[PDB]
Amino acid sequence: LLDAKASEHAARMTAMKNATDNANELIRTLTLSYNRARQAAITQEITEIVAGANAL
Amino acid sequence: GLTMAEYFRDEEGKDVLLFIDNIFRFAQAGSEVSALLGRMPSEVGYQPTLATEMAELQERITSTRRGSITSVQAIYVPADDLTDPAPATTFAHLDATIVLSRELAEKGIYPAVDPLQSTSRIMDPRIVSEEHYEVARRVREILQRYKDLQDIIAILGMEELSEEDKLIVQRARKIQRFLSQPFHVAEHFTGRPGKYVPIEDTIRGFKEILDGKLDDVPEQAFYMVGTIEEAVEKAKKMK
Amino acid sequence: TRGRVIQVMGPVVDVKFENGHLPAIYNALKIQHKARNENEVDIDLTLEVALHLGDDTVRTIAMASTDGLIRGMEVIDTGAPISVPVGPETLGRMFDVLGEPIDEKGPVKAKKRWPIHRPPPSLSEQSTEDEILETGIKVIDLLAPIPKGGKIGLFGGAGVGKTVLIMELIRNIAYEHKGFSVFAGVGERSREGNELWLEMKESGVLDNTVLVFGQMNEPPGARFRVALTGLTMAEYFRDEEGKDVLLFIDNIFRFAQAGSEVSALLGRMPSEVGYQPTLATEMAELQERITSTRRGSITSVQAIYVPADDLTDPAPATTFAHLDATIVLSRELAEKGIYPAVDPLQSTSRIMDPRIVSEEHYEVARRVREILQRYKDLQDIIAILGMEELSEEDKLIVQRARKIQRFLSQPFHVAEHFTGRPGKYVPIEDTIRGFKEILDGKLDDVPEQAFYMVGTIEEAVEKAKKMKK
Amino acid sequence: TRGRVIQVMGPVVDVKFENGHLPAIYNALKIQHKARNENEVDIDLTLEVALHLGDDTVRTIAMASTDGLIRGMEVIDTGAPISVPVGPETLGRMFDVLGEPIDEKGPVKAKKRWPIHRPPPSLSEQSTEDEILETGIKVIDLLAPIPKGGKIGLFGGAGVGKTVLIMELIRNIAYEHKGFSVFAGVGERSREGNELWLEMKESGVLDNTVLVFGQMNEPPGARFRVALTGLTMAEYFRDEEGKDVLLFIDNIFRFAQAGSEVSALLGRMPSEVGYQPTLATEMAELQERITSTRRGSITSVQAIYVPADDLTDPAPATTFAHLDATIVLSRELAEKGIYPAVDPLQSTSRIMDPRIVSEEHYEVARRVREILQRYKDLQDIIAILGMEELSEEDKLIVQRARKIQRFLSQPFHVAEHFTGRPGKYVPIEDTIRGFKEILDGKLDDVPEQAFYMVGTIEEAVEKAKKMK
Amino acid sequence: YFRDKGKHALVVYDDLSKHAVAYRQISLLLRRPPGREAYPGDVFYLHSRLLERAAKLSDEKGGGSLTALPIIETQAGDVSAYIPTNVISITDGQIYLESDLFYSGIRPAINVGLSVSRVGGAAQIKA
Amino acid sequence: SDVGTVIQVGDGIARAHGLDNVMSGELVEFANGVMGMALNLEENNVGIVILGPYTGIKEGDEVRRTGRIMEVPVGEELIGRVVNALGQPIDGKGPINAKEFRPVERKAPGVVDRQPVKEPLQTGIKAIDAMIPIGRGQRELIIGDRQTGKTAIAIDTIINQKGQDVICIYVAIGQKQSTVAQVVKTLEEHGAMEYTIVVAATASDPAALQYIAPYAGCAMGEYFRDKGKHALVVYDDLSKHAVAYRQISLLLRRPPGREAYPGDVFYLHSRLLERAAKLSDEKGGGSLTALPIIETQAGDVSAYIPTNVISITDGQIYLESDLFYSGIRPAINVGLSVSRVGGAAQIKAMKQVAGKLRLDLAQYRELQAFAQFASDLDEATRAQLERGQRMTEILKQPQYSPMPVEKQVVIIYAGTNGYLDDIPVEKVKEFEDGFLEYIESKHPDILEEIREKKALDDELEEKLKKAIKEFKAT
Amino acid sequence: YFRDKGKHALVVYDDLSKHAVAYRQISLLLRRPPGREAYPGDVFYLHSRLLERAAKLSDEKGGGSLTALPIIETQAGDVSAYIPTNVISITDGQIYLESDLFYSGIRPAINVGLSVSRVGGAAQIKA
Ligand SMILES: Nc1ncnc2c1ncn2[C@@H]1O[C@H](COP(=O)(O)OP(=O)(O)O)[C@@H](O)[C@H]1O
Ligand SMILES: [Mg+2]
Repeated sequence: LLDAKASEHAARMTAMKNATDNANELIRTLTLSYNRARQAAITQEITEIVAGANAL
Repeated sequence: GLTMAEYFRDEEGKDVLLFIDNIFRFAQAGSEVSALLGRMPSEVGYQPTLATEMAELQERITSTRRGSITSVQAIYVPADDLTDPAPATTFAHLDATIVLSRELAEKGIYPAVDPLQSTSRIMDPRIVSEEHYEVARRVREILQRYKDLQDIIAILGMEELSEEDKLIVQRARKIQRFLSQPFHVAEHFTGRPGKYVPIEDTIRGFKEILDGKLDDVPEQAFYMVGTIEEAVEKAKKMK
Repeated sequence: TRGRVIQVMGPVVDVKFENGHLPAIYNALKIQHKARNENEVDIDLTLEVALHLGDDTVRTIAMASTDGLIRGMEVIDTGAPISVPVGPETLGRMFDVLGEPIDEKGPVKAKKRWPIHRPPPSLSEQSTEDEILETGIKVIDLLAPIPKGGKIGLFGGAGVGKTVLIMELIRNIAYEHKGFSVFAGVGERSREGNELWLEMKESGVLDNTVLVFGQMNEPPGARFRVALTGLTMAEYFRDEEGKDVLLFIDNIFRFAQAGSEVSALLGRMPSEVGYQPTLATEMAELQERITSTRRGSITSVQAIYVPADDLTDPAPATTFAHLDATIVLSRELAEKGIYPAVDPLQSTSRIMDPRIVSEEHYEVARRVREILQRYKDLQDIIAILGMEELSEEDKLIVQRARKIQRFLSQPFHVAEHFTGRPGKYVPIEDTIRGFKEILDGKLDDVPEQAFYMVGTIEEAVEKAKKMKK
Repeated sequence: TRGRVIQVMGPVVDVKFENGHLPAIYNALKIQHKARNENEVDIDLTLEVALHLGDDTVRTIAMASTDGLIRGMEVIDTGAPISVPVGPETLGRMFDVLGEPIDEKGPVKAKKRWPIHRPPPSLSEQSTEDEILETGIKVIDLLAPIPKGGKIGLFGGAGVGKTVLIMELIRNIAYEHKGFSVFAGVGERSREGNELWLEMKESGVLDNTVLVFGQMNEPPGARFRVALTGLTMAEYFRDEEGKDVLLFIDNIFRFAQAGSEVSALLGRMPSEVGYQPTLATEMAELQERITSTRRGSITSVQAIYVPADDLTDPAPATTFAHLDATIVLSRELAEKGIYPAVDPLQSTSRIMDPRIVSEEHYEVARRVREILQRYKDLQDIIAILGMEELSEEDKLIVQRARKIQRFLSQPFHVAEHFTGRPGKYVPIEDTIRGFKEILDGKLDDVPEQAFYMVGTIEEAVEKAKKMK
Repeated sequence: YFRDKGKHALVVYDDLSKHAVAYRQISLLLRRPPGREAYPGDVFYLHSRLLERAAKLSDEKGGGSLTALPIIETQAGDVSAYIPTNVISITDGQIYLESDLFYSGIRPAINVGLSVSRVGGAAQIKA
Repeated sequence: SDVGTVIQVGDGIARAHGLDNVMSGELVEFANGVMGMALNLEENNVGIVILGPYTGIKEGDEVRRTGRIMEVPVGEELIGRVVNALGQPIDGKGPINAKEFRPVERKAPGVVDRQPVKEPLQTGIKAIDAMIPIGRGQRELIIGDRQTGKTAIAIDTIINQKGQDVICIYVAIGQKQSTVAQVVKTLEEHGAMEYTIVVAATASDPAALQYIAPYAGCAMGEYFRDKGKHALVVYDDLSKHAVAYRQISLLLRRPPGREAYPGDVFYLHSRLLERAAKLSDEKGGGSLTALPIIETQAGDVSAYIPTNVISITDGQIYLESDLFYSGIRPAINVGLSVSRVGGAAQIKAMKQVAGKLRLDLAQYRELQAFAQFASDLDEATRAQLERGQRMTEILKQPQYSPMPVEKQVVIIYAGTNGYLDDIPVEKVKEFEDGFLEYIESKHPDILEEIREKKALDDELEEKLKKAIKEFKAT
Repeated sequence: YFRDKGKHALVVYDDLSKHAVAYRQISLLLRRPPGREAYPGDVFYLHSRLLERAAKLSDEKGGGSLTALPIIETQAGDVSAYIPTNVISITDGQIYLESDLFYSGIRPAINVGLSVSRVGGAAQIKA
């Protein structure tokens, strides 16, 4: 039982370490896609202001 | 083409099929023209008259007390964005809408129709059988539950998911590829003969997977088969 | 002198003056025309000058509907900006953006009329005697004290409790401070102006208050100038009567959106996320005139709508600069039954320093923010693992945070009809004493339910017994 | 001949001509005016023609501040573009965008001036004999070779050692190659330019170098044309003297940004992310003149600032269309105490193919990239678990990688005021022989610490005996 | 008409988004200067001059009533867009429908944790 | 002719006919008395930017040329005064009789007019002077969220300059008049106004004055540098200055770029900040140092204006909203803040102890997260943790209370050598006040030696004198 | 010329991404209003008018042929960009090359999961 507790706590620790690492790469990749989607949309709105003002 | 299809409905009283491979091109041609005419541009550079021009075409394509026009239309989606003024303006006019996903095409599942965004006016308990309505409901729900889990399966090991979620993943996996079918017009691309499936065998097929009668059959047996009996002999062709 | 209408395009009107002289910028113009024949309609309209164009011509923003206008109609120059009645006669009356009474009670008959566009107080006329304005509201008086002559902002989405919190603050000032208040309904929903007018007419608070509304259905030029009308009426009580007065502005977000619509109508290039290029200049023309001077003081409570939970939008972002204190209202607290629903972890003020408030006040407010944050750092562990796994210290820290979280809740008088709870006012000495007694662990063998909706801490102690515990 | 200022709008100035003919495009104009009364200011200014407008009028971009200009002031047409002195009398000298000397050493007195806008070499004049340029820098010479007549991109944050490496390359060419170098600075901190000038003035490199500056505080017209001034001075050494010369550009990102500001001032409609619509054309006018011919050759090292730390931005993307090689100075290497900081896994070049370089050079570079990647793929087991748990094959690979990682290091000659180390030069044959000797397992006894900052491999063997 | 005579009325606008698009078309063809998301600056006054006409009158006016149920369509869930935020600020409450709940088998598909009505409590019966 | 007539008036921008002989950048005067800049010269009109209240200006009003480029008064007469962006007095202490006027537009010093910075600028802050050194000709940025202490660090720096021959200039851009009044009174309470100049363009002033303010404050700072003296310039917020220029540019109808700011924004701030420098011994050896301040939304350092100024400056001081609310002052992030030009200018005595401080905090800042629990880590990491906590207490300092360099050396020397390793964390602040008063009241020899030698020769006296304090009064 | 005379020809376009940038430059300098990613509205007609001239003629016309191999460059693998998807909508097939697989020692590095042809299977020999 003592060896089972040591291996359980070590297994939960190592598994949750890998899970935390997986969550971070997923957060990094998602954040780059959020930034690209938002940044791509902003430069288009600026382009519409230019075209709209030149059209008068 | 529409003015020629209208004559058979109005003056001859017939039932006709009208096919259009691209109505998006009709919208872009109006966009190219608009700047030179002297008009102010709208969102993403489009013409101020976009919804009016699409309605001048789409309101004529209807069935009346004299005869009927049924129509199949293809709409190109630029840069894969459905929020674009041309595809966006078109959805209001359709009785059925089929959306095709690159994620399905890149995975080899053809025709690549997205099960969660495709819909029709006719999908009501008053217009289709109780068995059809219940099977379609259960298919859309299991695929949505599988879509809600691909993050959890990425962060934690699949051995950490509950028995219910474990079965839901295996059934959703079998269903997404049982939706695939070899077409007669695609024999050059698919390397298979081509198949035609009647509604009775579609409903019977999905019900048999949803009810778990086929849990002991590999996912690979459901890919590129027309009917359920074929999936079972495709499993036999592999010890 | 007299000019003529040249163009009409929605809320925008162009006028030509020719002989004599042209009107100044922000100057008010009048159109008074009687139908010459049955094909015309009678018109009564006021316009504000915005810019000079050449050819003895001026562009203007209409204060009411432009329907029925005709090119060649005569226009008159008043020689000054929009001018509104000022004085004690303005108390207990409802007003339009142009200072005309809305209510059927009759003409106001005031002795003087002040213009809406005047310069703010100078650096010499600024005072630095900071102190605290007691609201009687247990969350504001502890975590985000209000400076006299300072500005306090209430941030949140829809249905969190901003207007009810403003209505309770108006009551409390008329109850014990006996001061004069002004409420500016910038872009007010007509359904809400009726509920504010009825609460104040029946509770008696209306006799000491000024109501300025206009309507959310009026053109953008009216929704933009209305906050200045309430302010110009509040300035007279500070400058000519030497009093300390409170100005309430409900949703400056509507003020920002109305300047944007006017700039777009005049033809200016859109700035960040489509707002006007002049946003920071226009916000400041209103916020600067609100200050404590050597004559008296104007303090202000302001509500701000946070669109789609985004605090980075230009309207909330430009406002933060002029706020001495900040209150953020969380929808998650409102639906859990905790009112006023102020987030204890996002609310702050500049006056929260030992040199401006007592050492006991500063020390208690610090210990409160700390224990709440510690409990926030543990609610994941309390849910996934058994509460029996938490240490003795953390277990007591959780229970004290649990009593403190609800002890921040208070029943309001203006809200008695909804729940039937009588309403309470708590003095600063009892707010500090209450939280200190909970933090010091003196009052531990009392159930959490006793601290929800009670006023002072003695009332919580008797309530424990009323619940037979 | 004689124009008159008609309009003034910041850097933009409009001039009308009469009694003669109009100037050509790219042509320089001069304004020289003396205060007629105590209310006026003396002015000395140069303008460059951008386009013809009609009604005998021309639009121009000013090279210096326009404050004090008055409508109706006389303008002199020089009849040609900006002309700068050329010859060997330009070495060891500091210049402005107009070719005027900055330093108080006197007039240059050169025999000829050369226009700064000139056609590039034709397809019939090019040279397909791709060869290599020995830099003597051990990381550049093996993992990312530089071809004669090519363009190299230098990447790295503020403080990673770019100025240190630039001066080390300029010095090294002046030491054994006995060749000429040219350095151009655009949109740069005037402070950094001063720190580089003193460090070169003390290391004796200045006598073999030319300096040209356009500062971060100069108007957009000057920051736009300065890189062309260094290039026009480097061309005379190729064409009239037949030499092989090296051109350094402080930050071609400020070249790109300065063109974007001039475009926004001229009122042209912008493209994606607000850069100028002409970014690709403007980058080519500078980049195509930098080529090898049957007369001689010009090569260039250009530093790039990556905005927001993302390479997808247009300026980096339009620059990479012209580049032959990339050298990356890494922040993680800098904190580790490695001073050259060049990343062995992110640096690459077009020349690094078996059909351009020798079979032996490609084989060693391949085995080096592979052992360094293999070592990077194993440091987790070595850091999280005890080092005694690794297998024999991985352990020997780790010992070779541990020696190799620091054997790539080299003490620089320009670093004696920082660390006092003598500085080292490593020739190509000893770089190949050195890495081969460790990779083939012939020299594994020597301690790891002996390979850090030593030059050639034999110097590590004596250091191991001398350290005790 | 029904409100002015002491009776009750309900008015539904099937989509205010297509009504805004129809006004954008006329305003751009008439050359009025554009703003946010290409719409005219006048567009808030368009819907507020409409929706403020729905009211419950006083007993002196006859006690009559008119309630409104406007509808808006969002592109790919963007509630932060111009016309949606404009009309969200005018109304006394909003019902939010999710494409996610609808395919998951929660059929009316209402986001009860986001939807709100200010009149809640006062509108309902005691039971 | 010298005179013209107004033909159009908008929000602070006007157009006029005539003005034939006006020059680009000249000051022009309105009949009312307000002033404006002649920016654009066209064939038949002049575009004028108004430097005051525009509502009194109408079409047909007379406008006259002043015959001078936009200049601001400079000299010794400005010290101890509060002025607007045009130099006009706003303190009520009467007129100013400056005899010298310099343009607000000057070219910065050239490559050979400069030299590297070798002498320090003492801020009086124990976290800055030890970990983020500042030279006398450096440009350091103060950056963080609103209400985190950014002006308090700048005011603490000016108050510390009482003994040194540094003239301090404070420029308020778009600030509330109340906060401006609070700053002027704090400077008078501490006597800083005997060597300080305050320049103001408040939130109600026109956007044109908020644009001119930093250039006018820089021109006053340059007069001391041109005469061989030292000067310090503070710009209260470059974020509001960028917003003010964005307004004038959009109202002049210029096309926007990234985040709606014009492309010309980078040049607006590089042109300003490149003028602060230490001159060469041939030019006179004078100096001008700049402390710009920037506000970040929600801690986002990656935004356009923040990264634009990070590329111009020589280092940054990063402030955290979380530390400010966690009871910490000045709330500086020492693991991210650094100075590139510093360290070369720092005194020898601070270098002998700063090296230890940086190595100890590096170790603590890494393990502190993992060792969040009370005592699970081993003694080898516990020793690091307690040292880090105690050094963090030594880094704390109250508002408007600068500590002199000699006292900073002895307190930092006390922490980095382990003499505080047995003192409870709650008593470190009381120990610091008591130990410094003990050393100053009866051991002034140690402080006078550090002041004249600027290095530690023999420390033996300080070790023995400190042991005597520890045994007699904790 | 070869196709019109019954001979077979082949044409390569080294990069259509640069051809598009050149047309964007000429169109913006003529002051034509931009659309997506600042490219002109005419940009589809530009490439479709060029690529539809590649064909196999009938036996009455001579049986001649003209094959085309245009090339395009993706920023960071963004195959979904405007000009890339625009040309994919005109051609008879796509060959996609991975920068990721190329550094893993793989050549030609073609991503078969995305690469496909519309004429495929029919042109290939029976074996
Ligand atoms: N103190 C309170 N006690 C009970 N209910 C409240 C209280 N404050 C607010 N509410 C409820 O929530 C609503 C708040 O609406 P409102 O004041 O308009 O919120 P907001 O302006 O923040 O959007 C009230 O109409 C009422 O139904
Ligand atoms: Mg609300």
